[PDB]
Amino acid sequence: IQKTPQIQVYSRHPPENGKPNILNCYVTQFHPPHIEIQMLKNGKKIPKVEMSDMSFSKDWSFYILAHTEFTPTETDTYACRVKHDSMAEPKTVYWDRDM
Amino acid sequence: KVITFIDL
Amino acid sequence: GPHSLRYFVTAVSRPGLGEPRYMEVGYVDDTEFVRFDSDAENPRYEPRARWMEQEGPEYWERETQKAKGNEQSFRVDLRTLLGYYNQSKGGSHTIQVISGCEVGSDGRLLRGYQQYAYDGCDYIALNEDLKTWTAADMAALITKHKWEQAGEAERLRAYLEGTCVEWLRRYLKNGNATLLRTDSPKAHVTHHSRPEDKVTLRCWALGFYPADITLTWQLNGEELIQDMELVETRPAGDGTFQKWASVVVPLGKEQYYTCHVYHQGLPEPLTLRWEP
Amino acid sequence: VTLLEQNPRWRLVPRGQAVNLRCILKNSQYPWMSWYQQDLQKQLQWLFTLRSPGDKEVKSLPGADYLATRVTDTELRLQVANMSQGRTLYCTCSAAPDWGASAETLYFGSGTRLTVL
Amino acid sequence: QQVRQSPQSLTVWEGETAILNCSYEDSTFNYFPWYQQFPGEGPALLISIRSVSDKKEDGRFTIFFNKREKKLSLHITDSQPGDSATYFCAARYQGGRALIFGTGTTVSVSP
Ligand SMILES: *[C@@H]1O[C@H](CO)[C@@H](O[C@@H]2O[C@H](CO)[C@@H](O[C@@H]3O[C@H](CO[C@H]4O[C@H](CO)[C@@H](O)[C@H](O)[C@@H]4O[C@@H]4O[C@H](CO)[C@@H](O[C@@H]5O[C@H](CO)[C@H](O)[C@H](O[C@]6(C(=O)O)C[C@H](O)[C@@H](NC(C)=O)[C@H]([C@H](O)[C@H](O)CO)O6)[C@H]5O)[C@H](O)[C@H]4NC(C)=O)[C@@H](O)[C@H](O[C@@H]4O[C@H](CO)[C@@H](O)[C@H](O)[C@@H]4O)[C@@H]3O)[C@H](O)[C@H]2NC(C)=O)[C@H](O)[C@H]1NC(C)=O
Ligand SMILES: *[C@@H]1O[C@H](CO)[C@@H](O)[C@H](O)[C@H]1NC(C)=O
Repeated sequence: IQKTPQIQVYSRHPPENGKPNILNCYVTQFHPPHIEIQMLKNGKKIPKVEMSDMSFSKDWSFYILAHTEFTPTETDTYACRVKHDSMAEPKTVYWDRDM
Repeated sequence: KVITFIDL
Repeated sequence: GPHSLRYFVTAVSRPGLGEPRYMEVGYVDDTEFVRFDSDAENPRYEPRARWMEQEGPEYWERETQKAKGNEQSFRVDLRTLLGYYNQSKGGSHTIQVISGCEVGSDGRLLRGYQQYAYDGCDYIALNEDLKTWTAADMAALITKHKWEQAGEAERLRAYLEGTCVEWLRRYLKNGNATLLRTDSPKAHVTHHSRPEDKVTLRCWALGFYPADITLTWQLNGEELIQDMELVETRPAGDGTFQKWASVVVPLGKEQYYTCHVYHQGLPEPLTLRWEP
Repeated sequence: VTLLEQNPRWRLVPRGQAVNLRCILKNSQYPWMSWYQQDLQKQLQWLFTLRSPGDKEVKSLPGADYLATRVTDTELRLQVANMSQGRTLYCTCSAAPDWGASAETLYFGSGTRLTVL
Repeated sequence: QQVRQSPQSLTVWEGETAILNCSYEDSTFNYFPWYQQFPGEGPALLISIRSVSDKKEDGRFTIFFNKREKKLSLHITDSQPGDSATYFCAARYQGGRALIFGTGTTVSVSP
């Protein structure tokens, strides 16, 4: 019983080009607890990424919140790539300014 | 305060 | 209202990569207030809420000592189960527990928790009578039978009525102020253009706490139960939570729709409209 | 009664030599094993509580020096050296550190009485 | 130093009520068992009480608990030739590895 991880990529505050924000990556509903989580900027891995301490919920599934400071521009692309046993292969989710 | 756990 | 003290324990075995990973995490009314992680160096019981710092240096030595014992306890539990299920000593497995109590506003013990789960699935838990156990599979019957022998239920019942209930009261006394904080949501609607003659109206609720919230779109009196897109409440990462509901609508006809935000921190539900 | 098996029940000790007591756990549902001493004036005192094999701890006291070791999941050992005076040692077992075996409180056997020379 | 009882010696006429005191310093102690030791063998549980209670009655024995003052007492009402032995007052705290014992109180009930 390995539940499939849910991912959400969003920012702490409403985005504005130029104005520094915090980019979040919320992964939930997964088991086992080992999980590889990466945040990308234009295809490359961002080095400064803080992850919350792992926790699990009522239904035994874990959840974790990764983040990193970033300041959006019109062109830059951001995504969160997740590696987890439950998945055939990696899952990427691009940050969408409207979501 | 967490209880102490025995064995399964 | 009701309150509760619960502990989320985890013991995950890692083959070769050393001993198992062990953690204990306490919650007072769904708020993390303590945590013991066997990995960070100087594995100790750390407060996770400024209000817990009023605990003497003796509280943390003792809790740390107890945790280290529980830890030895789970290394055993891990090996044991490898036995019941007949699983090679090479894998990586997980044991989780939820132990705690929930007491009503009348001081009565509403519920006492002692649930175990192996590899993500239920294993064995204490029934509501705080007298019997429920086994999830054939393996858990071995545990169930051992625990009935030893009178583990009487042990737990003693804990629930003394230590659990008693320190829940104390933690609440020190945490009152902080725990009952309530940030009302700030809401707004954004306009997005979908293919052809259509648009997406999105209702955003931001910076609220606690996480409980309800967003609904209204097409003149009725609620769009059907075609409404909405994300799972997520943390802003600063104590608060976010969430939004979006609806696809006919261009120009955006005024026919209204967003509604129901939150406990709001003096009255919010009514939202797309503002040009 | 009969969760442990502690021997001998009485013993003599040449003041130059050390002694080696051993406790055999019968029922494994109570993994936690301890050592208490009652000195000649009747004061009981906890010495150790070991849970897993490989565990060893040394504690010294007025009258005796100690070395307790958990050899297996059923054998708890105690060697008493430099024993200046008499004391009677008790072995116990429990479900969890703060509980008895199948009961709320710790149970003491006849223990092993140690009289010098 | 954690637990300490008194008096260390006591005599009482059979049918009479003996009274043993005990006090402690760790306000976290939640369990207090009283053990009865007859010269010859190990301490045996006589009567125990939980910090959540203040009175425990069984047969001729009675524990009085005063959580406020950190003090308890055992009443051997209607003593007897046999109730004569040494009485320990112990205490412990949740999650604690040791059981702290009072210094004992030897009791002699002469007919
Ligand atoms: C075992 O433990 C017991 C109990 O602790 C000991 O017995 C007590 O010992 C003390 C210490 O010596 C005795 O006090 C002395 O009293 C004399 C005068 O005698 C008293 O009686 C006469 C009767 O005519 C009266 O006129 C006097 O005024 C005296 O009255 C006493 O007044 C005390 C306060 O005014 C009062 O003490 C206690 O105060 C506390 C406050 O924190 C609580 O209110 C206690 O309440 C209870 C309770 O918890 O409900 C009442 C219960 O009935 C009682 N249970 C029992 C067993 O009956 C409990 C338990 O004791 C506790 O729960 C145990 O933890 O307590 C309250 O009792 C007394 O109650 C009362 N006496 C009685 C029996 O009614 C004094 O002259 C002398 O004081 C001097 O005064 C001078 C004034 O200027 C002062 O300057 C000088 O320095 C002196 O201090 C002294 O205080 C006490 O009488 C006695 N009580 C009992 C019940 O026996 C044993 O010694 C212990 N044994 C051993 C072996 O150690
Ligand atoms: C016995 O006592 C001597 C001191 O006289 C001490 O050096 C020695 O280590 C003791 N033996 C042990 C290990 O108990």
